[PDB]
Amino acid sequence: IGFDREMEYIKDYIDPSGVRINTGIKYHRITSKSLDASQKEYYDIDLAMEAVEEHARDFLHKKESQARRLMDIMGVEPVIVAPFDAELFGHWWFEGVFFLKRFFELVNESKDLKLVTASEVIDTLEEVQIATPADSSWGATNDWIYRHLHEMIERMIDLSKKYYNSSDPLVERVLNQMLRELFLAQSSDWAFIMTTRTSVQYAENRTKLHIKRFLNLYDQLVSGRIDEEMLRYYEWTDAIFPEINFRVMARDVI
Amino acid sequence: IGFDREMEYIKDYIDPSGVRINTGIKYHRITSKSLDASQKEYYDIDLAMEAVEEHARDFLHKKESQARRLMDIMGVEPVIVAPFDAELFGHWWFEGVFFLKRFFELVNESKDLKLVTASEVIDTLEEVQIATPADSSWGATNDWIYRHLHEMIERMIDLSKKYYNSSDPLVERVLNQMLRELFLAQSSDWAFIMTTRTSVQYAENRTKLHIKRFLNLYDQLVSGRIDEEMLRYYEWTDAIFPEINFRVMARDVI
Repeated sequence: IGFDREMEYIKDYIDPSGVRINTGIKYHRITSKSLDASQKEYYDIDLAMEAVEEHARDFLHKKESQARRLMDIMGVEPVIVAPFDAELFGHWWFEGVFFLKRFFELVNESKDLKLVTASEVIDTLEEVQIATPADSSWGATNDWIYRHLHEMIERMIDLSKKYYNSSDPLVERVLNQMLRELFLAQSSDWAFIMTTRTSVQYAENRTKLHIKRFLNLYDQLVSGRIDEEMLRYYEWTDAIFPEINFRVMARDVI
Repeated sequence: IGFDREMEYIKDYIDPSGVRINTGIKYHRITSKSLDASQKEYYDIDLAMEAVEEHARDFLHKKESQARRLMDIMGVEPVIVAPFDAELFGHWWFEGVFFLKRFFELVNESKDLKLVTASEVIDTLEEVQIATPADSSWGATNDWIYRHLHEMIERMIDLSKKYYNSSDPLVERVLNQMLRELFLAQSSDWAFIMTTRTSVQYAENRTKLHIKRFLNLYDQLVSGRIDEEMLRYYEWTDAIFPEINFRVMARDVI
């Protein structure tokens, strides 16, 4: 309705800038494969529930079928690992948690299938093979950012060792915020993100912002001119791990 | 040299971003009307001084000539008012203050001419006509900014009258920063500026930044939820008139 409702009606639920955005109250169903979004029909939550009921039994029958085939080929119970982005359930797909609930209840009734958590399985399994996993990920210039990351990590390590035994709580606050800044600049989100309406823009702006904040602190530290008001500004805006200790960076490796 | 000197040489005198900027040390003279800037010859400060000596006598002779003509037509001493942007002397034109100094010394020797300040003239003049000046300036959409300015001024006046007699020093701090924000958004600089390498970009970004800060404070005030940490942030970054008093906005007009 933030795109549909009249501007005077909708003004103080969109952006203070006056730009149209999503409100969270939405009235249409997907309707069809049409590219003409104006032809979309109104949402009926009862039909939507009928869809989840069908889909949840589709998925159930697929997992039972897969289980039985695997038991017969394996001779032990398969553990079927199925990870999803959380926001896929309820956010991208409004009915997702409803689906999750129906699928759980169905699996609960199933004679072919059990829901397990991952810690239940490590606590229960007696035969498990030993193996070493290959380099991998679940995977999908611009190198001013990289040489800066390189120098920040290298510098962060130096200073954490250099001030390992310091008891100066100002230097410590500074080093602690440097690490936060460094970590904040490392967010994968800012790099090859899972940003919805993100666009490589707020993102590389994020990265550089944290790089710059880190270099500011580095400069004040290295030269005696710690600027306490700026540091407090940084502590406030970039407040992530209050309990952090820069000394994590001075530990051995290998 | 920030554009000419080799990158490894010049790195920590340009932008921390690595982008080439002006350093303030410059070796070429204008040389000619050529569009080919690479053909520029090296600066010789002695020839440059010879130029100021010539120019300063040109200008002197022009003002003496103008004075004599005016005295003869007027029957009283002319006051020749010549205003310039300060940065034109020494910044745009490196030799400008040298020119200013030579012109003063020449006027000092001149038998046709006297340097005056403006307060000397108002303190000295006996005949002065009475007149009313016409609307004028020394002059040279995008209206989201305007309706926001309109509402900010209107709101600022309301609240200054509403809290005229308040003794709450938090409300006062808030109202005082609102006025700063409002004034900061009014800078002509951000509107039809005298921005050198400014570009309508940092500028309208400036304006909107102050508009937004003002609206944030307005919202906290109007609803009981003054946010003291944000207010202190604003007091710190936008620190312009520490002694201001929002009550200036509650005075009568007309």
